[PDB]
Amino acid sequence: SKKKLRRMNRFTVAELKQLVARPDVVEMHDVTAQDPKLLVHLKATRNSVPVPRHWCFKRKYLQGKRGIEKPPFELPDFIKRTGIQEMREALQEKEEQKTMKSKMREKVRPKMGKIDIDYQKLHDAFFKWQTKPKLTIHGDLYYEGKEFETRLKEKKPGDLSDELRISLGMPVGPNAHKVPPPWLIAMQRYGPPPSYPNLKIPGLNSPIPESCSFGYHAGGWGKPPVDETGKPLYGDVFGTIDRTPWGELE
Amino acid sequence: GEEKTILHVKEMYDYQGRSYLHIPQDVGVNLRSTMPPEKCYLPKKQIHVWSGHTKGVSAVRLFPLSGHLLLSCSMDCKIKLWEVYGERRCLRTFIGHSKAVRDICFNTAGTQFL
Amino acid sequence: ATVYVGGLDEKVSEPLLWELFLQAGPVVNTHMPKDRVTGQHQGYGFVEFLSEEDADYAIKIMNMIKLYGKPIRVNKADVGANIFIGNLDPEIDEKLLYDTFSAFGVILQTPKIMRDPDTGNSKGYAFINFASFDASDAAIEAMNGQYLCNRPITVSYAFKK
Amino acid sequence: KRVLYVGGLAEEVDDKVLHAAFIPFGDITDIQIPLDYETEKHRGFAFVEFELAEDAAAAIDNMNESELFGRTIRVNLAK
Amino acid sequence: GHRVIVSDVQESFIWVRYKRNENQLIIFADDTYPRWVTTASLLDYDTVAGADKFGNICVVRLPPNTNDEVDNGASQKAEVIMNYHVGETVLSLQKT
Amino acid sequence: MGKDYIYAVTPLLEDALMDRDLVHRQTASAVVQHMSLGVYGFGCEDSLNHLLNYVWPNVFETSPHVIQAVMGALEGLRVAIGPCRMLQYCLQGLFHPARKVRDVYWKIYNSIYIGSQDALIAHYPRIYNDDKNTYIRYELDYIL
Amino acid sequence: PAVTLSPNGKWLACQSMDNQILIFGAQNRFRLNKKKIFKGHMVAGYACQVDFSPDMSYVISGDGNGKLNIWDWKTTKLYSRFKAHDKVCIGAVWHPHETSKVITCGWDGLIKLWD
Repeated sequence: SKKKLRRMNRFTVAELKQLVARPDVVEMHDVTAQDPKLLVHLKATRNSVPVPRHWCFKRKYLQGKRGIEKPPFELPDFIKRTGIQEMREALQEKEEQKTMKSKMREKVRPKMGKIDIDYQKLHDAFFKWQTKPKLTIHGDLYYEGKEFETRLKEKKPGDLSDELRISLGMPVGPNAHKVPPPWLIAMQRYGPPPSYPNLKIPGLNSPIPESCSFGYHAGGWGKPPVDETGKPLYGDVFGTIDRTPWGELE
Repeated sequence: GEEKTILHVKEMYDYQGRSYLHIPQDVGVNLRSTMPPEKCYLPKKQIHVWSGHTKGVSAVRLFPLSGHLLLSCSMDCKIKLWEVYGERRCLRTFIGHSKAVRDICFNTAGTQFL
Repeated sequence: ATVYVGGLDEKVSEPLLWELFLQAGPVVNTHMPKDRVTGQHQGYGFVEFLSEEDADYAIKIMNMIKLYGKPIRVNKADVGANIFIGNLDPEIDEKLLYDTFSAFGVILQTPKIMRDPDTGNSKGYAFINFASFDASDAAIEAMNGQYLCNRPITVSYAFKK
Repeated sequence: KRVLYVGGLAEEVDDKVLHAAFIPFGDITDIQIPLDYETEKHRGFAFVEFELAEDAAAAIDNMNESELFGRTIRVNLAK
Repeated sequence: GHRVIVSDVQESFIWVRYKRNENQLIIFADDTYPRWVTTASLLDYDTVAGADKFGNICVVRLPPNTNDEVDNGASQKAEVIMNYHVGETVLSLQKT
Repeated sequence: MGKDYIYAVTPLLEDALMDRDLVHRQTASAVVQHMSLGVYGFGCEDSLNHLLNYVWPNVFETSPHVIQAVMGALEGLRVAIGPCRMLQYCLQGLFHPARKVRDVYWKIYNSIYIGSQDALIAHYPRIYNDDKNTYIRYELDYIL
Repeated sequence: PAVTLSPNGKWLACQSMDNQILIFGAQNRFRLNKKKIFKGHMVAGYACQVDFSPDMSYVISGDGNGKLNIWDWKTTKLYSRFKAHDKVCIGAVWHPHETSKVITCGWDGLIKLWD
């Protein structure tokens, strides 16, 4: 029939990826386009923004945000320190304790002007300490399950964590520099790994991190790995305008 | 109280026959300087935890001139001497107070403490 | 390359597993392909560090790391198949040890070198869990008195502590 | 079955004595002797790996309960 | 003094770096729009003003923290801080 | 005047655009619409970009009120954020494999086109020319 | 309950039980310097050691909440406040030669090095 003929009229995902000039894009959604050469040229244009994840899914948009426990909302700093938030928390706790009776009584013999609104505290929050939140630039749609996602493609060696340091035996904080991790030890001993030969280890193939210490006890840099003639294992394990804006308002 | 001292290091003397009071020179900062560092910075990370008192520490004292050793006293009736550099080990524990130790002071040379 | 994530912690997630793989070296694969029923961690995993010595030292490091608070070991992926090996060469590395002692069998525990703790330099003894007792036999035989790195080898069946 | 354990060795029995006393049964591949580093002496036992398992079996047959340094030693398959 | 702002004909301004000792020409930051530029100008070390064939003038600024030296189609990009439809093709800007 | 409280309010709308219910997302979308039409021309476009990221996923929806408030948010956001940004959001799904997605993207692009069809002339992509047609626009890349 | 001399011999940091560090001029008639009063920690009932950075850029003190408090000596502004100990932080000492190294001790029985 017509559907069967055009289904056979359709091609292989390898057909596509080899035809196309930019093969990163190809997916079976495109392989299922009634005009896949277009669809792929479009998806490979500059600056364009791909369809959301979730048209395939059977679950609706954030019904996946449903099941796990979710916290409510955390105010901006400049409003916590503006003393209308605390005002509102206090009034809340008051009226949650009071008995049905008392709410009707406050409506009647009212506590008129319990707390006068504070000015210049507010007006300075909103007009003197208001600040840019964290925004996400063009393209990065929010989808459900974003919090889960594993995070990868930091092939960099210097990438360390504080729990990583703790549960590996190394230091957390300003000493994450002057702390060569227990893997830089065998980096100095028999070399850094031969798929990160484009990685230099700090204190083992790189110079001293800020104010490092040479020595062979716990807490130092040891022998920066060098040849018998003096050249290090690699790199250097020891270590040897007018940006003013034009239109601006202070 | 019965006076007792526990050395926790196997070796009292280094490879030159010197005590652990000898100001180290393998430290990347000159601990014999009388001049302060040109500029200080605020600490950001916890580097080390000396664990080994069984009650709260009541005072801490650095070694005079050089700061390479640390004395601590505690409500556990013990005084402890620690390395600030190297492997940061407990070097010695002094025992002989019948009650909690409140304060401690080195002499100017650091050879003795009260 | 392939490392046995043993004592593989249940909730200790493969994401931070791979982040530690990177914080040690070539994070190329972190996988604990689990039970087809459970989903939780299956006690042994494959961690590929695409460099052999990278995985070797990363293993020496991430052993005793408190996974789920518990020490979990990165190793090679108990009726006494452990052999005592003394007059030991102190100048070896751990992956070099695994490749020098793994010729006649697997190593279910890398060579634990009985070194002094005051310094970090050994006095010349170790013990190594191989695959078989006949494996420890053959290896300890071919290296009985034979040429070790600087102090000639002397190997046989190991004592129990 | 080429490696055999030999115990009951007198303090003077050494690797050269063991090689000389076991060499008659066939070429030896290795000799390993546990020693106690605090004393510098052996623990009274050793392991001899001969090239041939048949030579090791003959040495076991001929050496078990034999005399070496005036005392009876034990010889057996090590594993 | 050592940065380049190339301005292609359709995509945008494209900030390019010359590392002399390795002697490389390497990209670090470009724009997020299409802009058929006719002429651009420099306002500072990080800010570039652009004209456009259709009427507009815009001012685009690099974020304040650019990893100048390193080694979709870019790594990190610039922002737009002003947008004006002049009304006629603007063929030359100048800071003066 | 909203140019002041736009920052204070964003993290609450992103909070309620990550699901809480149909009506939750319907209402946060209405709020985005009116913020955008107020802050037209005052530069608070990074914040409306951030909230586009969260509104655009609701594009595939069915309930009339919900999808309708979504479409309203996108017209407001079109004047306030410009029609490049929204043509880029609408690029890839014009010619996509499913007909539900083709239809929603052509609904949007129709409304983006009717209003402000004349900016887009400088926002269209570069679409190469095959054998028997000409598709590049050489008019636009004369040098001068 | 705690007093320390500053590295240059000119100032005494006296921790006062009213939640303030009071600065006295050590060489000059022992007068209180009303321009140098450090506030924003809580030390009521505790003998928390105060110390100075070697360069006199900073003043450090532990609090009853186990927090290390770090003020800029020049502006008197609290610059850093982090939880150092689980219990009361009693000892705070700056390392005399090192730019960032601070040693804290607490009633939790721990001593902590910071950098």
